[PDB]
Parts: sequence; C-alpha cells; structure tokens
Amino acid sequence: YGQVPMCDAGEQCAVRKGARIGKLCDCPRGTSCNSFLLKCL
Repeated sequence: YGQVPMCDAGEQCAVRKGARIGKLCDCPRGTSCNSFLLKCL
C-alpha cells in the first residue's frame, strides 16, 4: 500500500492544478515534493 514509481530530482513528482495535487512519483532521498514548483526539492 503506497508503492509508487521512483521520481527524479527535476521530473514532476506531483501536479498542482484544478484543486488537489496529482501524485506522479516519490522524491529521491534528500528531495521533497514541492507542490508550488512541482519538482523534487
């Protein structure tokens, strides 16, 4: 439960649009999911 594709540092890990965020992949250890930039920061 919660398994997701490994996300890259610049690759989009979640899309912020419409209202809620669209999860795509998890950010690599050391990088978080920026809902404003949509990057692994």
